[PDB]
Amino acid sequence: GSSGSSGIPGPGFTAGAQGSCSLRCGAQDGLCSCHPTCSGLGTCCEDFLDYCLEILPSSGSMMGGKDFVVQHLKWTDPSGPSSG
Repeated sequence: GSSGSSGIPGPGFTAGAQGSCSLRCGAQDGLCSCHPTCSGLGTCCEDFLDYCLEILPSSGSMMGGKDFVVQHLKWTDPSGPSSG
């Protein structure tokens, strides 16, 4: 038997131009990320790969294998209207 509202507004930090992986290549940020998981998320830095283009773990090759194929199309049916 309650509803309330509640609210706790935080202040503004305001950092500015940031998000570099020069001496990182293993961190997570908001603007970007120097983590290899940034791939799954999508917060990789623009210079993350440039500076971390060889930080990822071993990338095996050949494991399974699967393919697909499909193609079909057809539709025919004339008509004949009339009037009176």
